[PDB]
Amino acid sequence: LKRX
Amino acid sequence: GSAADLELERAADVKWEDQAEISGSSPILSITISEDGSMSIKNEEEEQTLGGGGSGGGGEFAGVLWDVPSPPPVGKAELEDGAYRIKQKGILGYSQIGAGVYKEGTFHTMWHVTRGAVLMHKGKRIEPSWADVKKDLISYGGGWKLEGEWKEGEEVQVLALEPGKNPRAVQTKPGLFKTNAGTIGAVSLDFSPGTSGSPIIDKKGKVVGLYGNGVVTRSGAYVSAIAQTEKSIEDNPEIE
Repeated sequence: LKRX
Repeated sequence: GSAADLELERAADVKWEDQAEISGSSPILSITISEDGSMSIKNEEEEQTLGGGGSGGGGEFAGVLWDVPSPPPVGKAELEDGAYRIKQKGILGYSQIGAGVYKEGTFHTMWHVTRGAVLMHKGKRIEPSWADVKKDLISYGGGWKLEGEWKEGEEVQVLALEPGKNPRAVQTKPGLFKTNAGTIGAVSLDFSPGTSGSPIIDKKGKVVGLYGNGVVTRSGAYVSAIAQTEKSIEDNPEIE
């Protein structure tokens, strides 16, 4: 859970 | 830093979606290998967008975004059940990775999404049970156990949740890219950067693995390793  | 606010949001189920679109099968690419252990393209991408993007029940637009039904009458653990959009307040602020994979009782996703951070419901905290950098796979609840494993030989689909939209099941046949070691065989897809944690699911709901570690290549295509369930090596006795 943040960028990809 | 981080590991203080990482919230879950269910968006779909870990399963083949009928939005099956043939876009993979991408032939030979050139990717810049970093000391053999790592692999990437030498072009700084930026694309932190998936969760929210519309009034789709799950959201907030302040802290994070959710869809978590852990009830005070008989609950204890967290289980929204299926394919999640996931977003933290950490690292570079409020940003979404997208895909969190929970089937039956086990949450099993990518490592590269983090460096082994804890999870929650915006101010209610739950710890993962496993983190492995080598395969690039993290578990919650216990050791991961499915069955199926995809590799470059059979054709599959990647279940990639779209920003503010439906789970894009993209039909991805085997691909490969040129390497200092000759060539690596992986999932080679011409498409937008698929969500981190995207499960590798067949049309019959078989294999249900994970998309490995990769990059947006050609500044347009998205090519990544193949990650799969070998079943958690529980060599140690589970109790006695």
